[PDB]
Amino acid sequence: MKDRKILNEILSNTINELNLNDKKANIKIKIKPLKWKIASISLTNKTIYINKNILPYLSDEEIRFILAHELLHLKYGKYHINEFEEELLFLFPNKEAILINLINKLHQK
Amino acid sequence: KDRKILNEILSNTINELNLNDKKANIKIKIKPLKWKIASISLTNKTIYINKNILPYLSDEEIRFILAHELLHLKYGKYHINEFEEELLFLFPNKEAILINLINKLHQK
Ligand SMILES: [Cl-]
Ligand SMILES: [Zn+2]
Ligand SMILES: [Zn+2]
Repeated sequence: MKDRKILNEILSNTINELNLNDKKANIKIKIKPLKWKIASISLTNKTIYINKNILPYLSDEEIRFILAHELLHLKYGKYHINEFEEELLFLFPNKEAILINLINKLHQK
Repeated sequence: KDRKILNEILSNTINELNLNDKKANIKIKIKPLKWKIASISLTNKTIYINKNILPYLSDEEIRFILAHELLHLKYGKYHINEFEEELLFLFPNKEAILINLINKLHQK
């Protein structure tokens, strides 16, 4: 139902808003069923995999947040440093009070 | 309870969503569904809920899952704008609900 064309548009808009440099900007997105993960990234395949099973629950704004969180790890590394938090709060201002709980709950065991 | 509480939550969500029109036709089945949470057969008015994750669902999580499925009876199989708005009105926190549920199920 949720086509790869809107998904690719959301990814491209989030990369642009985050001003990801040339190599960090070379990322694909693909729909694949996952194992209790909203999203994951294959750093070698240079692909963000969004879970096919939970994709019907996701609004465009929810996808944008999930992709921004993942994309910001490409830019800043594996930790939620101050610059990570600031950039995510700039893209999502009305999420100040829930931001850290959400990003912490997006990491696997 | 457990199966009784699910039936109570289904009946309360149908009423809340104003889908009282042929509530008796709305059925729910517990079946193992791999890594899916739920599905709905619109032609048979049957909701399928994953047996594997059902023990770990809170009343609020069940309510959200069932409301999502029941909204397909009202708007059709596509998540049109009205679907999204209604679900966001009932669950202003639906983004956190889903993220905390997936995290909980992964840990479990
Ligand atoms: Cl089925
Ligand atoms: Zn749906
Ligand atoms: Zn993170």
